Amino acid sequence: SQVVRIVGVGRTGIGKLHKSVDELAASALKCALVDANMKQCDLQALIAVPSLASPQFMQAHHIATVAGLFPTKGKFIVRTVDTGGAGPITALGMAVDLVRTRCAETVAVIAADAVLSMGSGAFAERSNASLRRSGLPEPCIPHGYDRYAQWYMSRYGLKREQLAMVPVLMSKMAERHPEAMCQKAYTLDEVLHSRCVAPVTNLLECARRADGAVALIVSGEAHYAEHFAHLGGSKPIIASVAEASGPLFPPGSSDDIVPDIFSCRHAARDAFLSANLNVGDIHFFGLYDCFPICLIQAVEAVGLCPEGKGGEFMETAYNEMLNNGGVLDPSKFPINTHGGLQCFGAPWEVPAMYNITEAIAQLSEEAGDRQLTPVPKRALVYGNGGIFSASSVAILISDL
Amino acid sequence: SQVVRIVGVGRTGIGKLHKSVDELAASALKCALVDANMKQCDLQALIAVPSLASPQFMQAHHIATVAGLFPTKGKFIVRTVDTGGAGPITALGMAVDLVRTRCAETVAVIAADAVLSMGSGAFAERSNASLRRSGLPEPCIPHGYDRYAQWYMSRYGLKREQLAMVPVLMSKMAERHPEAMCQKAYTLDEVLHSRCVAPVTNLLECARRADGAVALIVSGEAHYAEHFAHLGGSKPIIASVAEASGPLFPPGSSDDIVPDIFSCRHAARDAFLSANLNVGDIHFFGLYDCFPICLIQAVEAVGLCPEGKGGEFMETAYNEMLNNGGVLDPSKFPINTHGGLQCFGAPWEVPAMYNITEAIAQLSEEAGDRQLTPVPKRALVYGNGGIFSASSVAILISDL
Repeated sequence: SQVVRIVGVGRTGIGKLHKSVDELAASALKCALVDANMKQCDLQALIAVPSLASPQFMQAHHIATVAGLFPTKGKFIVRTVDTGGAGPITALGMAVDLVRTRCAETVAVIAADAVLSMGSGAFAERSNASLRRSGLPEPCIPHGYDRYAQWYMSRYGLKREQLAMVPVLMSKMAERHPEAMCQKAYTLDEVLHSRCVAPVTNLLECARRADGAVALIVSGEAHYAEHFAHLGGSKPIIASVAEASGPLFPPGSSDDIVPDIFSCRHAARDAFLSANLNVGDIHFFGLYDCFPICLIQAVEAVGLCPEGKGGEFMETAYNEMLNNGGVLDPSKFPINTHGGLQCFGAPWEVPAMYNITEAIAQLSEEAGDRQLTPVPKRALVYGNGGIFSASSVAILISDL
Repeated sequence: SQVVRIVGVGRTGIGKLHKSVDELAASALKCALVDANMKQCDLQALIAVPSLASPQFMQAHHIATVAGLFPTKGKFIVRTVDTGGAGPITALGMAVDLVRTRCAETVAVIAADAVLSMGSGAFAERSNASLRRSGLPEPCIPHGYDRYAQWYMSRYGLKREQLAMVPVLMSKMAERHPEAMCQKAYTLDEVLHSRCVAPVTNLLECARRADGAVALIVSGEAHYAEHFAHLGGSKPIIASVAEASGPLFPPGSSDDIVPDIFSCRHAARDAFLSANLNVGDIHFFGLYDCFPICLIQAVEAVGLCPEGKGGEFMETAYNEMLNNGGVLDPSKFPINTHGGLQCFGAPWEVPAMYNITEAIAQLSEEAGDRQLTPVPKRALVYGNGGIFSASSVAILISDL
């Protein structure tokens, strides 16, 4: 059809589950079909993303085979896409494509990994290998992000302490979510005295490795109601999805870096246009946050504050918090009320899915102690890949 | 940008090339760009497929980074897709989609691998790994198709020598191609005397490991004419693209195998229906042929002979060859005039690219000693990944 909604959501718990990637992927898919009032047979496509713990040739085909989705009710398109942490939204965009071009009317999007159970040595070897030719000291991704952090300090006047604040705010958010890995909030000093991983990035500022899988069912507005029917927020309209890209790793000069290297605003800029919406009208933001500089660059890009003022955005919330509890009220910082990759958890390419599930929870008034009030009608979700290498942004709204 | 063409084509040599996968991709992309009278700056997207020799997280981003596609001028979306050997055709559709929604005005599609320079030991392990949990005896990939072959032999009455006839015919096409790995034709008796690999699979019935890369530039017709202007066949219109899929490996019973598994039929009908053409408008077929059972299944699925009679299709074509030389006349067998994966060469996920490049040569009356006369106006190309797991079909036309 033309209007396409997220019609089902299924996920496993997050943490150390001691289960294989195929085991996790299958469970998330069985939950999502139950949540959508569907059977396997009612699905006509699947897009999935690669797993770091269990790398696999034709992963979506491998997952779809092992989960027993075959034989199928006719044609059945299967695809695997790799854009790193931007993946789940990229695939959500393709899912809309398949429904719009009528190659399939319902699409499942799956992300699954087990990078916590894999062990610190294995995760390090595999994640660091992925960045060959970067010239990045180990750990490569944190040092890769570490470099952009350091470059930001000198061009825009960002403060080191503004970095360390990013995990403070996410921790405040995490403790109202029972499933989040971080259940005890951090202090700004706790973060700074944490074991140094890269020069301006400490341990508590790194994404929180976790196992987990999430599945989404995507369907056409018209198609779904006649066979399986606020199912606005609860089964939101995907208004738009858009992408943009950049280098897989930063330049080796520490400078020569330029504002167009960062790729998030153009993805966001495009998603608004397809949706006929804009930023002041978005009141829940799910923003990728693998390291402090990643979340900082993001709030600029979707349009919550001007370029360069991203460190300032966090502090006013951190200050607004300190002289108020410190209770971080969602409604003044309606951003990553789940804790993000910092404090909810980060299964490699999976965790952008958690921005989507938290968008639906806020939109469906299912956010508990974390509920944004008044309830937002529209949400923005963001996934980022590599080291600012892939950006894809979606717009989810309850009502048209 | 309504009529969409392959605006550039570049490829490296094939063989044992003593080159990295990134050198090949970069060399082919610069060739494809020279071919279009374009520079790096004119690209607005990049799509690639994974490499077995140099497996890489976010493979396409890695290529564009190392090859220096960054920093970029205006919008440059990058994605990696894995549908196995179906990838280049899967990717061609994404490229066309990207052109229609104006998410990018010019697209590079890149496939590069080096499974020959990588060594025979490594090729066996990594390819065997791909079918983990299948239960297929090693080597796994040959053993899997082999199973469908006996199912063909036992369901449709297919015979051993009719399978073995495929590489004879492919050797004949290959000997007229200056680049093909195989430079001297086989006898049907030598293929049958070839080293037994699986029950119905001999050494000469297997794809010929090779290094190589091919790049395509896809753009809108007017756009190419309005910004960069045989300008038909040499830069053909992509008339249609479609896909369908199946299991990554067989159930392992031969009695669980059913005609409804195969997806080439589903892919072909949609490519036909979407182009508003049918088999009669096509006079060249580039058909993925990793093993005889694939080419046999393909010609039936596309409609060159009834279901089950694909081995008979080969026998009647091989017989006529003998009754002319034995000279294989193209017009009696307008299929894989370059030699295919059997005898031209097969760099893992790349060789569907060779079906397209041989289609362009045929369409442009530049196929030399293999040239079909009268010049074909339309071709159908087909790629396969895994074990009848992915089907991708395209249709290219010279002028509308």
